[PDB]
Amino acid sequence: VPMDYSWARELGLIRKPASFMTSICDERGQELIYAGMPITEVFKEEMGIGGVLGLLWFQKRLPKYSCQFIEMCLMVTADHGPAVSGAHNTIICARAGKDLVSSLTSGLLTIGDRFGGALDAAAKMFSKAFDSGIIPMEFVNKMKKEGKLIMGIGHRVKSINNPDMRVQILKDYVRQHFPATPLLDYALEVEKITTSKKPNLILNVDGLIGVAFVDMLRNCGSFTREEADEYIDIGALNGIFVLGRSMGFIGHYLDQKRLKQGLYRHPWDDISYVLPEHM
Amino acid sequence: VPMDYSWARELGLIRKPASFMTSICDERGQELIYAGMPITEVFKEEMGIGGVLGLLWFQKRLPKYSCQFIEMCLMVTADHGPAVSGAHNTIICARAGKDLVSSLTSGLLTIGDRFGGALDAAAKMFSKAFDSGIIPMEFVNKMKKEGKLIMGIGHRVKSINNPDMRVQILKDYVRQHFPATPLLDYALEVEKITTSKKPNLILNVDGLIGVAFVDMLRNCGSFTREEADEYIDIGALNGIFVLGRSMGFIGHYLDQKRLKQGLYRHPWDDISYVLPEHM
Amino acid sequence: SAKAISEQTGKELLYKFICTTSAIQNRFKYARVTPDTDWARLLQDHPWLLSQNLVVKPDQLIKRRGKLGLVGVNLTLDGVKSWLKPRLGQEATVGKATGFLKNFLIEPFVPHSQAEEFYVCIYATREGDYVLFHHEGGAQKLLVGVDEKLNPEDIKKHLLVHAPEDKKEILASFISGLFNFYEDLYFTYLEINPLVVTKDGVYVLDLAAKVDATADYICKVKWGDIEFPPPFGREAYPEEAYIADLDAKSGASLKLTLLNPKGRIWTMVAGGGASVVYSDTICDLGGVNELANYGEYSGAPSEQQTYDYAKTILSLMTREKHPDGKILIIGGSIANFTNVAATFKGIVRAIRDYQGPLKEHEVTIFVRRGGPNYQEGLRVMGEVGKTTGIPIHVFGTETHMTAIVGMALGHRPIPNQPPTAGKSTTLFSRHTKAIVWGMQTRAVQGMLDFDYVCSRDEPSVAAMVYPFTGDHKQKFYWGHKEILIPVFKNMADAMRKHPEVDVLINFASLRSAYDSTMETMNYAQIRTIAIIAQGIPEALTRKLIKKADQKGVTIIGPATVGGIKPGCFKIGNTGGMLDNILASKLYRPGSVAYVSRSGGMSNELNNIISRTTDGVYEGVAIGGDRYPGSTFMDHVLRYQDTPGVKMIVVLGEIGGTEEYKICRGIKEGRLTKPIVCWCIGTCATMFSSEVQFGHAGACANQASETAVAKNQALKEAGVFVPRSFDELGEIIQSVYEDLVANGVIVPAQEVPPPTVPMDYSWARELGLIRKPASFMTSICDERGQELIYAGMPITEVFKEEMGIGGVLGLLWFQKRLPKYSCQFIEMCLMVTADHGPAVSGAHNTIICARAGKDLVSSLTSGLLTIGDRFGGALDAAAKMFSKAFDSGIIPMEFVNKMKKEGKLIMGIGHRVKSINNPDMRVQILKDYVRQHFPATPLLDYALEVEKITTSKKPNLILNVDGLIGVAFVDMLRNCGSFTREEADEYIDIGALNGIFVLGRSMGFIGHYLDQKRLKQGLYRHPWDDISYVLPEHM
Amino acid sequence: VPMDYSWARELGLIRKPASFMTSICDERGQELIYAGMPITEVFKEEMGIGGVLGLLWFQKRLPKYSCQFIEMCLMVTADHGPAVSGAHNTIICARAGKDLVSSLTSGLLTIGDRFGGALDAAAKMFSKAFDSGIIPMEFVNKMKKEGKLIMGIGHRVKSINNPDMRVQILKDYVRQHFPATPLLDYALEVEKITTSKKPNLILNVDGLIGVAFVDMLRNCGSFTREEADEYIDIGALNGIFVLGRSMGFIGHYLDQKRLKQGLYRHPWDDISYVLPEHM
Ligand SMILES: CC(C)(COP(=O)(O)OP(=O)(O)OC[C@H]1O[C@@H](n2cnc3c(N)ncnc32)[C@H](O)[C@@H]1OP(=O)(O)O)[C@@H](O)C(=O)NCCC(=O)NCCS
Ligand SMILES: Nc1ncnc2c1ncn2[C@@H]1O[C@H](COP(=O)(O)OP(=O)(O)O)[C@@H](O)[C@H]1O
Ligand SMILES: O=C(O)C[C@](O)(CC(=O)OP(=O)(O)O)C(=O)O
Repeated sequence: VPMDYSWARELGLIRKPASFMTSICDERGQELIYAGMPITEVFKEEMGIGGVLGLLWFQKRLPKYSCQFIEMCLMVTADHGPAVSGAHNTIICARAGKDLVSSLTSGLLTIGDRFGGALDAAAKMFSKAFDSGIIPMEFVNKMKKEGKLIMGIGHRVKSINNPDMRVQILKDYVRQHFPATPLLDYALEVEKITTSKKPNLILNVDGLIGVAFVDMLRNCGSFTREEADEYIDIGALNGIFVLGRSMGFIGHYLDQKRLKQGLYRHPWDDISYVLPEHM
Repeated sequence: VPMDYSWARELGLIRKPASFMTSICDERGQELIYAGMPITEVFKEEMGIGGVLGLLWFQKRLPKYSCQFIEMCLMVTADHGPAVSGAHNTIICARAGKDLVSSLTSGLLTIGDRFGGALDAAAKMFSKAFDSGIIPMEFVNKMKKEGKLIMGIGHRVKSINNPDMRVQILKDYVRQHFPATPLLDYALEVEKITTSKKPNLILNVDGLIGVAFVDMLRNCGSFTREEADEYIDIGALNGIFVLGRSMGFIGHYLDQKRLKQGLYRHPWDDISYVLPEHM
Repeated sequence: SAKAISEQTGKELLYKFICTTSAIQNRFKYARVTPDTDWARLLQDHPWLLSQNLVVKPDQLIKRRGKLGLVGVNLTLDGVKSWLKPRLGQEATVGKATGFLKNFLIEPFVPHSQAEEFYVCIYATREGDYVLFHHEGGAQKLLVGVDEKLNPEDIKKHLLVHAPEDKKEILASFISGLFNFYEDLYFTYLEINPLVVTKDGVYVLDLAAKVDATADYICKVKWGDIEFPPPFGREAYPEEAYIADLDAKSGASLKLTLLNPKGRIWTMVAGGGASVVYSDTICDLGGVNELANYGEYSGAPSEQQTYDYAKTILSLMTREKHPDGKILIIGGSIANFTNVAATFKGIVRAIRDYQGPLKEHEVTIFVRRGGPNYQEGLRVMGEVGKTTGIPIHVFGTETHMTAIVGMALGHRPIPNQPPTAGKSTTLFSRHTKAIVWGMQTRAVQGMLDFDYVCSRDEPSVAAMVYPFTGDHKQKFYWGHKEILIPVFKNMADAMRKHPEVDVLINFASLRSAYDSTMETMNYAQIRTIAIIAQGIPEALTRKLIKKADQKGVTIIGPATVGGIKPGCFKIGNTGGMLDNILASKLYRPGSVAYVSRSGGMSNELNNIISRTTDGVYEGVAIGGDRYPGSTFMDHVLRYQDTPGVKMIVVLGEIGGTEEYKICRGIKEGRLTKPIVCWCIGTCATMFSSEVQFGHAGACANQASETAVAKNQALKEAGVFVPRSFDELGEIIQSVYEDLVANGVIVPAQEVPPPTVPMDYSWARELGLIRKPASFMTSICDERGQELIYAGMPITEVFKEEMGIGGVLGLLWFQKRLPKYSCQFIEMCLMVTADHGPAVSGAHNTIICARAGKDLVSSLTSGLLTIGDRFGGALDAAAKMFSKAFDSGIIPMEFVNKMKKEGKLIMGIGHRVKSINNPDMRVQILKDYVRQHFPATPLLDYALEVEKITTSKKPNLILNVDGLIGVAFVDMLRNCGSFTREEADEYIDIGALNGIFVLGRSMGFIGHYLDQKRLKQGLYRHPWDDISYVLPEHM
Repeated sequence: VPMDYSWARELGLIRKPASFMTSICDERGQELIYAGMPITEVFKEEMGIGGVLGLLWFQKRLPKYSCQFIEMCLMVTADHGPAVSGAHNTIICARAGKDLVSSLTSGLLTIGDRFGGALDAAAKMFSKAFDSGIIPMEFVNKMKKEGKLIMGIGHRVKSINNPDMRVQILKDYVRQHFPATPLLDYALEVEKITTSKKPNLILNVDGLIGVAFVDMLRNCGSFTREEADEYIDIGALNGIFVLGRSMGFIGHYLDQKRLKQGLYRHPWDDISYVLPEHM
């Protein structure tokens, strides 16, 4: 009979290439390991959910202000009511008798470019202007002549002398605890220009978290500049919204099971049927 | 220096257990093989989409009426307008700028028990009643005493002397072409009982496809009795609706990209906020 | 708005920015003297004080200072010290106004003669800038055109005919340099008198100047923080500058000017021409000295902007107490687009914030207002009267406009019952199509509601142009039928697909309406342009006027609402909602055509002509700017050459000599129809010093430009002029009752219009219909002033230092959990965060990330594996141990029970770790639960089950799936927040399914981001790992 | 007491905007209508799954050659074995005990960039070469200088005197039945060039379905040239692969429930752990 593969590999007669690479977690040992740090030492130095998010997503032990800023961003992105396009889809799928995972996902896949995309779009827009060095007035003028609105600028109701309180909570944390916020100071000079046009055009919570996550990356001492640019490129700020808004989507799933809401069918009077005549 | 795994596997020194089994498709050769039948002979024998559905899902060369009945089921389940719970979620995800796969899926995941579940529920309910030997009057009286509505019985608009045409199209094909329909005759005798209560309580397209697919499985000669009963349990009529309704959900995606509809936010006056006082 | 700058501010702008090949002399040799300065600072900052003689002048915008004895010529520094002691800080009178002398300027003496003094003046007119010159300073005139330059060769031929031969080359290079300084820094006036040019160079001795203050967005870096002083006689107040700070940061207008801060009559009037009419009526009724402020708010300000404007007024009128009480006039005409509901909701919020001192000062509030959503505005303005005890008298459209002035001042009683109640002549026709520039959907729907009620065949708007979105179609209404109007990114696409369009309605901003109007005059189909924006600079408007004269394009505006032709066409928001179109009967023509400066008083002119006359034929609001695109005679000549008009109504203003062209057009026989006119701004001759009203052109530069002199001059011209605005409708009617008596006007039979259905939002807001809400929610509220998580606001979430587990208790359980319950939840999300890539869900996320999919698709592809076999033992161990514990069976009889049923205990049994080799995630969490939880009865049950299964195999310990499961039940059952029937529901509906999914999503996103870092290619499973067992030929 | 919304909307007292717009299906009448065709005449005219697939997706009556070509595309893209990245994920999710919808979806969401994205990419690439009119030799050399491989060219085993038989089946249908194939003849002239480099560089089934669906769109007479260009842009060939491969993914789900396969855990020696040291 032929030799077992596990016996041949253990005593080194053969070698087979590993088809997968991983870096975030080691679990074939005596202890679970998050990016080199064991699960017991994760809890002894009291790094939180934002602390293990720096281990799993960046393989870096972030400073305690960078951990606590990440947690602070997950509570402001946690929910924004049932009217948004993702929390709508979770409610429709929860009311159709589906499980938690199907209902979460059905609204979680609405996150993308138009819903939940302004978080990553404001980071990429402001970092492109700050690195390719132009003054904030030349950036506002550049966006206007190519017909692009600035992402992360503009709130529907909360304008000025009436500030968005999620923005003032997070901006107060960034000013005291972060050592240097160059892109935040750039983006706060951009809204000084756009609030001279309309009072509404302030930094969103989408545009605040976007430009302060970049300042958390390239000004905390853990990341090199090409590493901190890589995470904005591959979408680490997409995952901040997705992990944040998943908490309110699961809370939206569990809410429709409380209330025992039946199956939803959209009314025919809210739909405009413009079908072809016979084609 | 260690030996290759591929060299040791090809000329027979080592053995390694295969961790997967498949039986629907063989592609590691000169021709694509669908369940033992090559892709050239699939097209020479003029079996269609319902003919390859019998190969990929059941591994059987079904008769030409069974292949064509499957194709008729996929066209009546193809779409039922945008007001249903899945076509709603596809439209919301298409209007949120997502791709085809994300938009299809977000409404495809609503299919389950309340939306799209009456295909498999009316099959299992009527099969359980027919195999238990109870007459159609004793089945109607049984479900009344358990507080259960008969799945696949009932329509809200088209009742009697006013038939559902999708039901009458498919019942006509089943009457001429199927060699024996014992469960359809059972389900058409339950309909003669429930239509003496309300005119509305007729066989759905959900409930005629369910009982004629069971009659297609166990009375076409390809399947044994325990083998046809396995497909109803593992969810072959779930896949008939899901493959059928994917045809209209992609058309609902391509419609909202054609019409260039923007992002949907649900109106606040249609939502009833019943939040706690300060908890 | 031309605002006069000081002599110091103009000289420092000249010395920094002039470009002269001759050297300007005494550059920056100015020293500012205030009565609160230190002379040691001046002698250190500027060292030229001792070295030469000095002259001193008050920098208070005083003209003719040398003839009032306010210029001390050829004074040494010690003579300057003695000069200002009887002058600095006390009173003087210049004409009528009288004020303090608190700003003086030191500049060196210049030795010159009367052959050395010159005079250069550059001022802006409509047709260009006149450059003046005179040789005996102490006159040549040259018009430089709108897009024309001033060359030095042109100065020598015209301006310099009497200048001496050796001084021509030094003036013509200064005047050329002075003129480009005027154009680049946006001046509207620049006088240098005298200008001294000796052999040493050019000495600028005095400087009077005005700049176009609406050009601050252009000249922000050249002007700097430029300060516009108030005129001599009035002081500068920090509440005035607060409101001027709000005006410059939106398209809405917010003006405030304190005339007498101890005055008892305060006005908060909407509109810059409506507030002039209210100030005319107050000053007519003997309330000149008691009128406390001029101010207006217009251009549809928001609720927050109107709150900030109101709380400034209410804080200003509640400083000191008046014995007779105080009067607050919250007036205004019928608004066109200013939302009266949101406007008055900002005012009543300021009254509720100031109801304390408003009772002390005996403030009686009189309200008259019409407009969009005004019934909601007048409702909430009457509720705040009774709940705060302030006597608030609320009126509306049925009341005349300035009736609340007579009721407040005590001239007429308050009725108790009507509270709570080559230009072309034909610009517009029933076939007129228009293109709207911008997302003004309520404006476009208002035109479309106008057209259906006017029985038009097709809508007015053909296309919409918005450069910040792609080409699409937007759904509108044709009555009760929905239509689609195309939206275009480019103007050229709209003009090409729609050649039937001859009107552009330009809703671009003040910094976009110049380029959007230059771009649309490249298209020869557009014969009429309406510019809505207020705040375009006067130099940029005159280039629009210049090209409109060349292209033969009528321009209505800027700073206008547009105009309305009943039966044919309306521009944008003119006439307001359809409530006012039907009330003023603007769906069919009448015989009166009106032209008017202001657009909110046109909606009052719609109302006055409707109730006294068979209606309006065509009304045009030409805008409040200094240089409108079309004047009165651009429209009065059209109305004279129109057979449908039988009489004309003009509503002028103060400033400009436009209404004198109407006087000349009558004497030459060109205008023959009866004309009724009234120029508003009669109050401005009763004030001490000059006041700048809300409109950019409402400034009487001469004695003829006053509205008192213009109303007098139209009376000998045969124009029917009332004594005031409150008798304008009496004389519109009286001319009408003559034109019907002589048979000139035959009123047509009244035909009912095609009524539209009511809006749903309008019917829902005031409660005529009910519609059931098809959704319920409990976790989050976002249509408030603040985001709310289950009754708790977002600031109190962060104030009370609850974490991610704290908001998870709010979003999922709607409960304020204790701090150990919030922290145990976070620990469960940290141990379930990841368990390597070998598990089924982390596999699927890696395969989907290696296929090049996004974060959301890759996370989801592995998230959908969570279920029963992967990640299901968390909820399955909780339901199974709770069912055993609630059934009363002991832990031995539960181990025996599931042995007989062929069931392994969920949450018992770990592959490698055992008793005496403990799972560390279990030991971390069990130590938190034992020290912090009050009681753990199911954990003590599940650890007695574990004592039995570890006596079978040492391997069979509690998992982290079965520890979190039995301790989350103890978290729900024993934290005190939950009842048992409610805590059992959460386990039933799957709260521990969400704990695993939210925890493991953190490691699945980490598995997505890891495969993008490593740049792993597409995965394709080996064929030798798959055992193909396909049928033989079936 | 306020009037009903449904009553006031019925007698025309109020108006409310329809927030949705649809064109593909009308369920609210006496018969189900697929883009102007009732469900009865769909079955009278013997238009098949591909016939209703032109109704739901394009709102057009395609000719019977365009309907039957569309069906043959769904038959050849139906499955390609279990080892591809989507059929893997469906098998892992089916072995983890999940339902049909979740298992289909977990492998369906792999489709779009590197798995199954070459179908829409070969259409867009060859159309852009054909429209911006350059000869096939100047297209092969243009992609070489840009460092881009031609999408839809190249098979791992198949080549001349040994063709891909799915390609040969579909090419004979397009040659016999289509009236004009301008882009297929272009892509078969690009194929003559790349086969002179390596014999394996032939037209894929991803490449011939891509260029003959464009030839079906812009040469069947139903479509305007701007209409046919929009369907390629909004992803009509993304939906052809996804609706096709869903037959094999549901067949892969039903196969692992038949075989009763247990939960899959990947081997640890096929994964290469490259975690940081203690970061
Ligand atoms: C002119 C008017 C119609 C439109 O003004 P508006 O809504 O303030 O202006 P817009 O919406 O165009 O936006 C203002 C600026 O915000 C910019 N903006 C908007 N959203 C933005 C975003 N997210 N990011 C960046 N910039 C943004 C716009 O691009 C615009 O640019 P621009 O001013 O440089 O062109 C309105 O201002 C108005 O009512 N004016 C007064 C009308 C009036 O009084 N006329 C006489 C009445 S009788
Ligand atoms: N910087 C200066 N040096 C010398 N004389 C000056 C200076 N400024 C003004 N004067 C004198 O002031 C007189 C004119 O008064 P002026 O200031 O022009 O009155 P106004 O208030 O109308 O400007 C001139 O005769 C001139 O001699
Ligand atoms: O509310 C009003 O009376 C006028 C106004 O708010 C703004 C306006 O037009 O200013 P003006 O008339 O002074 O030129 C309006 O919306 O019409």
